[PDB]
Amino acid sequence: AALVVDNGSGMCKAGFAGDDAPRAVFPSIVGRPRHQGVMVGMGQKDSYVGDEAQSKRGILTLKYPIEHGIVTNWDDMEKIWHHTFYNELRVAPEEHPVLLTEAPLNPKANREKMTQIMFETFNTPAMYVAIQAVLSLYASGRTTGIVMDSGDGVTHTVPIYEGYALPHAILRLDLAGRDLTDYLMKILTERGYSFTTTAEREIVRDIKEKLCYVALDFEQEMATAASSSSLEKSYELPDGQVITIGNERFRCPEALFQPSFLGMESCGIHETTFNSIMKCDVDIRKDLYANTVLSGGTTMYPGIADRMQKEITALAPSTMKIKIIAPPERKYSVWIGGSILASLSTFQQMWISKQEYDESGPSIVHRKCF
Amino acid sequence: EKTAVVIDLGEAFTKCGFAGETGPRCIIPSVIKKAGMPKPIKVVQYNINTEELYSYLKEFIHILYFRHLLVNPRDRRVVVIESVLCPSHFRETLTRVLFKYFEVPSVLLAPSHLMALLTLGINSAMVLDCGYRESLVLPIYEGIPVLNCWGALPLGGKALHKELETQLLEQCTVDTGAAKEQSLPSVMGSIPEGVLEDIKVRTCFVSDLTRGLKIQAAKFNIDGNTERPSPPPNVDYPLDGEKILHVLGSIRDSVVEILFEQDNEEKSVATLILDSLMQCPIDTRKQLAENLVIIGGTSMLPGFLHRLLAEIRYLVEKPKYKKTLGTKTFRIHTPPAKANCVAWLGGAIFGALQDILGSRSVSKEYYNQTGRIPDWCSL
Amino acid sequence: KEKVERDRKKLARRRNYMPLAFSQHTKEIKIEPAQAVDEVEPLPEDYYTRPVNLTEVTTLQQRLLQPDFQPICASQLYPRHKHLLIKRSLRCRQCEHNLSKPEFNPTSIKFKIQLVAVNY
Amino acid sequence: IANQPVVIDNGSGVIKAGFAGDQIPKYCFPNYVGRPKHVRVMAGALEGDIFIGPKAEEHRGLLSIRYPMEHGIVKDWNDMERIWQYVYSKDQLQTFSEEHPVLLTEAPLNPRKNRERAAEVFFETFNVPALFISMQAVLSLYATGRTTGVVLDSGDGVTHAVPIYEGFAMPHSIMRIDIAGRDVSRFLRLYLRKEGYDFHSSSEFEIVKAIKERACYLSINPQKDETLETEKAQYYLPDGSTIEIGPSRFRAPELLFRPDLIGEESEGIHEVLVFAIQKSDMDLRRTLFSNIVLSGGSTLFKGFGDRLLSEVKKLAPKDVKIRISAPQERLYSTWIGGSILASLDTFKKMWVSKKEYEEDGARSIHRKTF
Ligand SMILES: Nc1ncnc2c1ncn2[C@@H]1O[C@H](COP(=O)(O)OP(=O)(O)OP(=O)(O)O)[C@@H](O)[C@H]1O
Ligand SMILES: Nc1ncnc2c1ncn2[C@@H]1O[C@H](COP(=O)(O)OP(=O)(O)O)[C@@H](O)[C@H]1O
Ligand SMILES: Nc1ncnc2c1ncn2[C@@H]1O[C@H](COP(=O)(O)OP(=O)(O)O)[C@@H](O)[C@H]1O
Ligand SMILES: [Zn+2]
Repeated sequence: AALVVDNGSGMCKAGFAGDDAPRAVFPSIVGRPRHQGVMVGMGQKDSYVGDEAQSKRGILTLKYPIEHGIVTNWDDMEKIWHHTFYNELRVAPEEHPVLLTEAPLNPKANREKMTQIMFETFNTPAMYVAIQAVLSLYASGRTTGIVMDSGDGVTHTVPIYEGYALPHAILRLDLAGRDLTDYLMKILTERGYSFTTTAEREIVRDIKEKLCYVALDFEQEMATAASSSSLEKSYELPDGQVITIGNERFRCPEALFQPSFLGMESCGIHETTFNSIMKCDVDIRKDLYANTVLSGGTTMYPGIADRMQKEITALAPSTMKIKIIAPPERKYSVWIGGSILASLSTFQQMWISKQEYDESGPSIVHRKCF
Repeated sequence: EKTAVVIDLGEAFTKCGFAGETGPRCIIPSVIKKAGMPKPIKVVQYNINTEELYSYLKEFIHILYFRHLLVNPRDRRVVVIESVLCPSHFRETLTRVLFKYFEVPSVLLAPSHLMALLTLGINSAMVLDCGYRESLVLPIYEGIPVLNCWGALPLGGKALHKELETQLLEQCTVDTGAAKEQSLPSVMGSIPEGVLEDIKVRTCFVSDLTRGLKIQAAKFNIDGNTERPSPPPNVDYPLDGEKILHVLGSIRDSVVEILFEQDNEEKSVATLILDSLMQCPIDTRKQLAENLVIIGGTSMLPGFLHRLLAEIRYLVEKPKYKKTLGTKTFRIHTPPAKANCVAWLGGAIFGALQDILGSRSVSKEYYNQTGRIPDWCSL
Repeated sequence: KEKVERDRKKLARRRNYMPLAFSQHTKEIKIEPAQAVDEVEPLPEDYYTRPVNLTEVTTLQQRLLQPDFQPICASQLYPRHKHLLIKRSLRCRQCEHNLSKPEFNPTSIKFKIQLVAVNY
Repeated sequence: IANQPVVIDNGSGVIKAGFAGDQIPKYCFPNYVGRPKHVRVMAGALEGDIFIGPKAEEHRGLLSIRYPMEHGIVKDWNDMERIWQYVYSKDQLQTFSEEHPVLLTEAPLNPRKNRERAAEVFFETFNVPALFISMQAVLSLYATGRTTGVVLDSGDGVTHAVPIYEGFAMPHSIMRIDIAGRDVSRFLRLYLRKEGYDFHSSSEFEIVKAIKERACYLSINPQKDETLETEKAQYYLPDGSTIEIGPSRFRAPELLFRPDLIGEESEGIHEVLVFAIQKSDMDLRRTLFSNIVLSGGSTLFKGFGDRLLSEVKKLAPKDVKIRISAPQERLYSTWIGGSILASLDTFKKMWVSKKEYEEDGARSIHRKTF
């Protein structure tokens, strides 16, 4: 009996260890109302969380507590974890030990303060923080190979060979789902359809998930988009109003492969995956090309795998065979790994206890992280 | 605790009674009969000196708490229903009268629109309030009034009473009873507001959209030769006993049209819902449209709810509202109490909640200390 | 529920323990919301081409005296019970008592404590 | 054609026209179409069904005002064509549009359909030699005569902050919010109804804009002025009647700096300025704080510069020099910039010729913009 709780910037995936898929999946947001001095009606919650805030988007100002895999407002994150254990999962945190997930190369204060809350506020019996990328490999039953776990908050590239990780080869890029969502708003505003508010940004994320797809040749796709209106698809908003996004459909996910569009002055998700493999030892490169995994929900774009293969193959040597690993459950790839890890009898020892936390302090986490 | 009293001070009529009741106990014209004055002065009057307003409200609240209701003012709480954007000095005076003179325990300044929503039970709904002075609309979404997307036009009782008086004076046909069997025009220079109100209620009705649209173009006479529908029969109304005013059939179904007339600006009682709904947040559109509420005594007029809902669906197809509010299903809520006493019923339902009332409501001990009533303006 | 939430919040502020978890934290009544009609009943075609008798329809004054279901027609309008009147007793700000009336004010012109400016 | 170019500012509130030779705009009239309020069937009424600028101001109470441009976007194009036709009337300028070339001043990050249709009208309806669409912010710097500078241009329709350093505008650091002068006029009408003075009519909305422009001061501390008893300064209406504004005077334009009060999800005028600087690169932040320029009419509020300086200082880093350099001609700054730009021989290269638009296509206007 143990709890796996993925603390993703976009969506918080929580559930019991051993189960196939996560029990409760809700958007990680806190909804505070745009209140005036006028008195409010009955059935009023001071701050709404998750699926409740997703229902009452109209009035509530949606504030994401985790920004680029860094917890900015801890009071907000506490209210999400309270919604996770007590309401969503229907379980006491004192009974079950809780596994959390942190992105690699995050600030040290993040892991420090995270565990402090779990030990003091919720009074958990044991707490282990893990790298999202390390878990994602277990999903595919692969010990060897690199992963390109692109989330809503961040995208990170962690090469692991024969159950041994290369820490110095790890590269983090701040370009992620939320930056693409923010980019899609700007180009939709250029077409005509203006989306400004926090509630409207959530509707633009629903537009992104459904329509947007990765093009094989961007320049070739822009030529077809100009000539014919075949790529132009219609989407119905919450309001009866319908919109035809056009070429901006495949223009949004292009930003992943060339950040110049967003204006970050950084390497693309294809180029960073190559650079990470080159930073590793020369011998093991072979297996990393052969076992390139794509994880998170930012790798569920239709035809990212085809475009990824093409771009890596061009950069990589001709003799090498480049196979991209795209399992059907990419969105729940971080959690399903956690469920496999927590269930294993070997992992029982690796848990950090309250007694261990009390004596040493919150600094113990940095030793027993990975 | 005791059952808290509910008062709702309006320009035409004031609703009064006790909390946890099916309807208001007393509903009476908001006036006071002062010695010397032949016509009684109106108790609520905006933009006058505070001392003169204080005396009128002191006189009125006294009549409500003794002649109409029979209960000690100091003993039990108050739930003062007043519309949003009610003038600052008036609301400040009304509270100061209740707290200083009467020494009430605590007053709760509820907005009429949010109270009207409670009576149905639905958490989110659009609320139109066709009153005496101004016909105001205010979207309420899950307990939060959206002041950003407010709307008001002077197309209520006062604007309708004035329109009736004007039309009657043009086609004036009275039988004084002094060789006045023949049509006699404007024997009286002005008609008293009490008579005009009684004519409006009994004689005048709201026409169908199809017939109304013809009436608009008919009186305009826009390059057409007698293109009006057949009016109802002329009704004879007694004035001050002997004088019998013959009301023309045209006046009955034309007087109302000033509310639903476009008048180039595209500003009717119908348009005000769609003008507000288009300005609302994109997520809230479909929930508010589906849950419409029509309070106010002006909407009691026979066949108003059918004309409004029809005029809405016609103005939807108009190119301005066709993009945003094109494929929307507008459905009206039927509140439990009558259209006049929806506002009051909410305050009574709220007044029955003794636990929440005491907390939200402003205590006298706080007012005596501070002297600052909380409002939707800055503190 | 709001009272319990407001009480729990207030005693936590009064305690000033910074929401310290000593113990474990955390039947329903559901009203159905009123159904919205697609089309409200139109004005009956009788109102067009029918003489209106002012005797049959009721005036505002007599309409509003029966507020619970104020009826347009006279045949619907039922007679309401007679309104009870009040026996006033005066009490001052500085002074306590001043004047009052007996327990049998019905058919009596006697004051329990007679006090008036003309009588001093 | 060598004949003098005609600068025209597309201001939502007030459009400012004139020749490039003039130091100031000779002809500047309100941007609204005036039609008779009562639907005119009869003779002896207002004839034409069109009253623009000074003709409208004379017979204002009789007519019904309808603004053709909302939030820096053209809603009704038929109306805008009549407005631009009145620019080439006997009343203002008194010239052929076919002879003189044109310069437009569209707000930043507007819809591309707005720019395309604006060009189509000015090339097809009027037979213009050449047209050039420019950004309002870039012009404001030419007027003042400095290359580096952030431009907080608070117009009637839109308020936007564009950071430009050494003649280089960062397009990602641009910030645009819809809460502008027109919204302040709308919110003042609400507070005036809360004082007990209704301005229901579209004509009566114009005198609320006059009341705002005459008497509305921004308090340095809003909470202290609320507790203090107001003088209740009397304003005189066109009819002759007096209105005591009182506390509505100062708590109306506050909604610029704090738009959450009414319930509008926006950043605020102090916030968009700071955010625009913070979004830009770290090296430039100090110089961009050291060079801020106020533009448009919604900066002329009494004690705007005093409040903004205070509100920027607390958000901005400590011990940083903040100079908010307002010109004396803030309202007419945007046009003067265009007048200088138009006069230069470089402008001859920048604009798009009529024959160029016929051959090249639609993109011609967009690609030459920058
Ligand atoms: N099918 C999809 N196609 C395209 N984009 C998607 C799709 N599903 C989700 N997204 C986008 O990618 C994000 C994926 O978030 P996800 O559910 O993987 O959680 P997360 O917060 O990224 O967690 P983690 O960092 O642990 O992977 C969403 O926020 C959304 O913006
Ligand atoms: N039962 C009724 N039937 C028809 N018209 C009514 C009825 N009751 C009121 N009215 C009219 O509608 C108006 C309603 O005003 P009301 O809502 O009572 O005032 P306020 O808006 O000041 O609160 C009255 O002035 C009257 O002219
Ligand atoms: N002296 C003033 N004081 C206060 N507000 C003013 C003043 N002059 C103009 N305004 C406001 O600014 C608006 C003018 O905006 P403007 O500068 O013309 O915008 P744009 O830059 O888009 O042309 C007016 O409509 C009014 O709301
Ligand atoms: Zn005494």
